[PDB]
Amino acid sequence: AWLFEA
Amino acid sequence: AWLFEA
Amino acid sequence: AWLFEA
Amino acid sequence: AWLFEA
Amino acid sequence: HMKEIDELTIKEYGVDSRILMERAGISVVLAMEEELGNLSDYRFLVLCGGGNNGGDGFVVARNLLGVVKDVLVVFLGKKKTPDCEYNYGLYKKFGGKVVEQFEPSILNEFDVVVDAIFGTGLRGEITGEYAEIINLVNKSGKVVVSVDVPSGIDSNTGKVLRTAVKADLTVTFGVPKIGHILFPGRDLTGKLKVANIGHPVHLINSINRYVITREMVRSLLPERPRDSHKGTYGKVLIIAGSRLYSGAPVLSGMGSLKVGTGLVKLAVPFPQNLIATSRFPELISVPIDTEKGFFSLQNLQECLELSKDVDVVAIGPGLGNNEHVREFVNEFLKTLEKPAVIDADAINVLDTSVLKERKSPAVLTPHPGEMARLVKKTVGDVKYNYELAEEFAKENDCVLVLKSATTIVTDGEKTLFNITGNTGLSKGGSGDVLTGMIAGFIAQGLSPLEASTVSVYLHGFAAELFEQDERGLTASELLRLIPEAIRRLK
Amino acid sequence: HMKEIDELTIKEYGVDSRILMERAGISVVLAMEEELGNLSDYRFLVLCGGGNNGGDGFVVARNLLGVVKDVLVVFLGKKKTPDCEYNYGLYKKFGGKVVEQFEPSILNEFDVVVDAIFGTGLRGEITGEYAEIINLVNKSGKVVVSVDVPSGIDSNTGKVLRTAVKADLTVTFGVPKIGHILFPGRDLTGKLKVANIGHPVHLINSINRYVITREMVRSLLPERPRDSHKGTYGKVLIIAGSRLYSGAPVLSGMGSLKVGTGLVKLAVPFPQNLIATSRFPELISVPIDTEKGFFSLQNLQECLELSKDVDVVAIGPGLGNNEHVREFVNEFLKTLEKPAVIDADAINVLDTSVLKERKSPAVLTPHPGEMARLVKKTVGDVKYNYELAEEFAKENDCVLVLKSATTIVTDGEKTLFNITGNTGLSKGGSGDVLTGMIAGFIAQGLSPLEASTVSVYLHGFAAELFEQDERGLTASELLRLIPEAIRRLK
Amino acid sequence: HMKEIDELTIKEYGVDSRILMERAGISVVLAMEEELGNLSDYRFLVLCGGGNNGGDGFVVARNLLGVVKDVLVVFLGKKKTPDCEYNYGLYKKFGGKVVEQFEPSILNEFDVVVDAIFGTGLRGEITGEYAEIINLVNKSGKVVVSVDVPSGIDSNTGKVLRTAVKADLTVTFGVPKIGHILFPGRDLTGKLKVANIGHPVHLINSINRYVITREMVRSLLPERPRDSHKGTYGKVLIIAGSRLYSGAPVLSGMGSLKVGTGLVKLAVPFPQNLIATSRFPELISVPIDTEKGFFSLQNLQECLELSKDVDVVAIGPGLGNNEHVREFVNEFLKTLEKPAVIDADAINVLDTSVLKERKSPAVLTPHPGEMARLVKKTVGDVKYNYELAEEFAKENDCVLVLKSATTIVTDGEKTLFNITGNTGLSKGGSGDVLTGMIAGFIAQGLSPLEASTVSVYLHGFAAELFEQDERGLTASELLRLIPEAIRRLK
Ligand SMILES: [K+]
Ligand SMILES: [K+]
Ligand SMILES: [K+]
Ligand SMILES: [Mg+2]
Ligand SMILES: [Mg+2]
Ligand SMILES: [Mg+2]
Repeated sequence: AWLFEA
Repeated sequence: AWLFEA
Repeated sequence: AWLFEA
Repeated sequence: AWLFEA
Repeated sequence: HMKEIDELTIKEYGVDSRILMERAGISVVLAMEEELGNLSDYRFLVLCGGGNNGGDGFVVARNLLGVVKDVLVVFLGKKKTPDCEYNYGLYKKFGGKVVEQFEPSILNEFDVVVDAIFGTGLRGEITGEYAEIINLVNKSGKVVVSVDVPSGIDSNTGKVLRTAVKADLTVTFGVPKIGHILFPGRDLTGKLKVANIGHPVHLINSINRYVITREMVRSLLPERPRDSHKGTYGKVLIIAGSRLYSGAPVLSGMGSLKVGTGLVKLAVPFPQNLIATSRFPELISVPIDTEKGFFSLQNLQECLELSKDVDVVAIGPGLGNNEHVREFVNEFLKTLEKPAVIDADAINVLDTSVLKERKSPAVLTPHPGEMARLVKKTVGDVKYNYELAEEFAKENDCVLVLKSATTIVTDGEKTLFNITGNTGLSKGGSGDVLTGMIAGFIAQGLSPLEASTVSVYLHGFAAELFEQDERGLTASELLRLIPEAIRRLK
Repeated sequence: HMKEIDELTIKEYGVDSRILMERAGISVVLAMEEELGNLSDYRFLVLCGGGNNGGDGFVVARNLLGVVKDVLVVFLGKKKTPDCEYNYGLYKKFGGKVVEQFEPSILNEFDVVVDAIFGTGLRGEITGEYAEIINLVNKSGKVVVSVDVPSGIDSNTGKVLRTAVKADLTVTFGVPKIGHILFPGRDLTGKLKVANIGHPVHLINSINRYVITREMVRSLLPERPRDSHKGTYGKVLIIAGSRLYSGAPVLSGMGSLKVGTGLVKLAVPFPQNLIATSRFPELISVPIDTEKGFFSLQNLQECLELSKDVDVVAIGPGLGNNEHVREFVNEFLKTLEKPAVIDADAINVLDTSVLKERKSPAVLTPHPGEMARLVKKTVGDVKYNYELAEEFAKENDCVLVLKSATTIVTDGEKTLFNITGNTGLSKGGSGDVLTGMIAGFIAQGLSPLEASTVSVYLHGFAAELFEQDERGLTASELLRLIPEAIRRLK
Repeated sequence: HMKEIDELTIKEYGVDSRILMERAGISVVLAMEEELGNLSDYRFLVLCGGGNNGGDGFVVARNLLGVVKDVLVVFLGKKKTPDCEYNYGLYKKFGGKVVEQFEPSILNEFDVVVDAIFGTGLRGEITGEYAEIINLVNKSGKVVVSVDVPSGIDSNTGKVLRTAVKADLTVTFGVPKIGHILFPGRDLTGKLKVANIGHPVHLINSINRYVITREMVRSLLPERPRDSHKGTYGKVLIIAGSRLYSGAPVLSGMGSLKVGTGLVKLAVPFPQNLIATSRFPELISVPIDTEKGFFSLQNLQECLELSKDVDVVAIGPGLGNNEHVREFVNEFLKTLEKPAVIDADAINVLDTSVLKERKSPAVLTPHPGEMARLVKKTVGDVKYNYELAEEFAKENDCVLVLKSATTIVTDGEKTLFNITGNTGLSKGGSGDVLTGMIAGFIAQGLSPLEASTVSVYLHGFAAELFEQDERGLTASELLRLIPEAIRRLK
């Protein structure tokens, strides 16, 4: 989760 | 069961 | 292990 | 593999 | 807007705009790897406009150089912004190929199209050669990855500006934009990833419009303390049904029971009240004696007495729409000093002056046809019109739940968007269930807005848990699926 | 060096140094997430020096703000380079906390230490308060992530400059550095990830020293065409053994057979030659009649005749080291016009003048004690001394394989490092197997350097495939494991 | 002894003797439940003497009352100690039945016999009616649980005092007693549980004799640092074999290699030395020229030269026992300034004066027949005689490893008992392997005592890992199993 929210 | 009832 | 060593 | 080699 | 978040991050926080642009483009590469697996066998065609969207595209292209099978940029703009220019320069210094003319057959030699033509800086209808290129890309059958927003979607409304790219994967930055959330844009976005590109967390959180998430709903669910009784979980009165529409009361009542309400009472014209308890004997279904099968002023006093012993009243599903119903509904709501959930035919006859005079709260749950009639506009003018929903909620001191594949929930200050559900909810009865759910959560102690947020989410999510094809979902099956949706939140 | 790669990438390619620094720091965050899982429950202590290593640390710290439980930077330097200063400024603008004094108890309040104190810019022994901090971190039992190289390792040699951080995870940029590859640095590095931070691929590939990889070895393995016969796969003569050392020939011979050689012949003093065929009857073990159980000049002519019908000759394992062996070995190699693999006692007696006069190729396979005696230096001066290995290889026109936990393979122009294997190879017999493997691959058509590269890798990898504790591995078991190592490459 | 530990715990620490007795008896109940599962369907016959062992039995019986199918105590003593009397009184106050005459048919009506007749307070041969009862219990086929020690075992020696109870389960208190550890007592004990009954941990740890445990051996295993070479792991010389006994050298040598030794050299009479390398070519097997196939003084000088370059020397397996071997062995050991591992025929010819004069350490590894001859006593007087082993070790400044199903390892101050292994080790060759293992661990840096402790354990444990029936285990298979024993420790 640090880079992307889905 | 000799020592503890749950 | 508190009570018995095997 | 684009970011990291292991 | 994110345009403001970008500006503050550069101008006040001091992050170089080039750094944001680099992080955006690498986010795209990583998102593509996550979706496609190893990128090294693919050939990439990157379509870059002259704006910052295109600059992000040059970063993508540059970062694929030497690592994938082939990369080509088609630069479609006229001039380049400073960051697009810096990145274009880097792409060439690294040995990248650019062409400025799009040849229709070029699509043949590539596996993935990276659409970095227009982002949130899109102004006006796309025409001319931009349109032909976008139409060619959409007919090509290639994998399409859109940078920020599919080119041609208005990122504030989700409308298609004449033509728009249809993406398999869209990678956006910071937060989802409204155009990913509302249709048609939501459809054209395909799978959406939201990348963190280095904005301060405080700015990302200063956004006033929100997608309703599983984590938000889980944190809003009421507590179920072990030492409780039915009075702990509240009481709902549902005023609903008519000789014409005898099923609506039953669907609303069970909607309140399935979300955990302690007691649910229906007031329904006799003998149609008996329908409810034949199906679900846990309901209380009070017979209301009417002259011709519809509520009228003659039933005002009995309905007010029934409302004294409850926490919330839902009104409208299946009432019918004639003058006597209109008189009853408006006089009732004017006098009722309880929260009201107002749906269906109660909306169709509502005098909005009445909402302004109520001291007690209300939630209104129209579909666009009902909203259109309520404010005297066309369906097309109100559909997905979140600013009009906000003004209405604010002017009438209510929560407005505007139903559609993406549902808008607003009290005028906070606006939430719901994206759960499927087309099995596009069927008579669905709305009647949601009305009951909302009333039920209010009865359990949630605010009108919180109740509405939790209910729209769980209603849509229950629909997705249906085990067979969605088109066969009915309201009765939806009701069955609600407690499973609740368990799956936790 | 990467210092040059960084410079070119900034000065000639035009990538802003801030962009490289941002990509470095985010690489660290992502690597930590891959190792620790979700970062949001951890508290991070980031130790930053005043150099660019520390600047990378400020990027890490800034990118954890608002997303993890706690972040604190202890800034240990005096001045800051321009990029460290820019990043320090960003970290504070984003609301980050810095302190400039390290309190021993501070370690208590954190779960992960990010070591960004010194990188490749380390000059000289670490003393004073830098040393106390590093010693405190090493005693703390916390998870340690080192930025670029663990602070205190010399990145060109792998030596500890008085004291060094022991990391669980090291994230380096572009390419592995020599100090991650050679011990002790290799040990202190822990798990190494190499991040791509945006250098042109052409520069990353202009590096002349390389880690031997599975993909490299797979591409070097000889072809096995179906229509082949034993002559297709070459012939090896192994000149080895003595009355004292009767096992070495057997281990070398089978080393050649297990890598796919068509025919292997041993020349061994009678009756010790019979040992080989009692164990492995597929070997040819020619009896050499000797006066006292050792090769001497009396056997020169027979050994040269035996060598006419082979592609490669290995010499040295178990020959013994006396004057008659020295005379034989040097006269043999001076006259032999075939590639030679020179090991063990053949190295101990070698006259290096002989290597310079040979028209044919050679590979030498010393451990450091043997290399030390060969060039007349101390073990400590030659161990992991890749520049001395390179000079030797270049001056003597040979391939040098300097054995140790990391093995160096060089012809003076290209240097490869091998990192496969374990301590089960630290036992009599291991080296004798490798000598056979190298000879065998040469016989099959690989160049001396290629043969050496493939053999050191597969020898180490076979050791790792041993199914029980590595300390019980013996050469005989290693031999059994070779064809499995080969199958696993493919 | 525990008798002293009990006394201190009562008299100095202030724990009431009744509390210790209560904890002992409940420990027994819980141990029985762990072995039998639910106790409620079983009928218990408790046989109580008049001592504290019997008092523990009354506690057991009292704690089963009302909870199992039936309980009966047969009280067999004359008088009762104060705590047995208090407990007998409690058992009756709680409604328990006691009888004072043992009827042979009484065994019929019970499923479990609790043997609390005699504990560590047993003095002298059991005769008369105590013996008949014990013999009846042993013929009965019932489940037998012994309190503290099976009645009739001497708890200091493990001898049977004329007759003894054969238990399925023995529950002892604080620490195992010597009579559970040495045979025959070890056999009669069956499954042993050691219960904590409340002694201070400091007292329990002041015991000077110890069972060798997995945790102890794991903590003693040498480290295998990654940056190592064969010299890191030491060098062993094994002086062994003869024209009569050509296999022993091979088994010892590989015993050192399988435990992780870097280099192993054998000195063996020619041509018997060639046997070793035909089987395991990783060994160095130096030919020793002898007159008639045995070591003699003529080989003294060569053996001393060979020993200069090693860390440890093992001597004895297969040397033969004649006067010239005796001369050689004693002169060698007198002159050798290295640790010595002395086995087999080197023990049979040893002059023990020589051990006293050695400045360097030694370990001796006799079976009882060899120990008997060494100190000039009968096998029966030395077998399991740990006090004699201790005196010998102390007087001769050595470590003594007295081999048997329970092996005793002592340096005179510390004594350890090994209980791993099985009867597959009762076969020629087993001992030769252990000698090599011990030498090997010494070479790797363990003290003689530590090396002996680790080796006896792993040797026995490897035997237990044999996959087929133990009687078919041979030394060659044992060697194969050693690295698996090592891996399983970790
Ligand atoms: K786009
Ligand atoms: K560092
Ligand atoms: K007993
Ligand atoms: Mg509706
Ligand atoms: Mg060697
Ligand atoms: Mg023996």
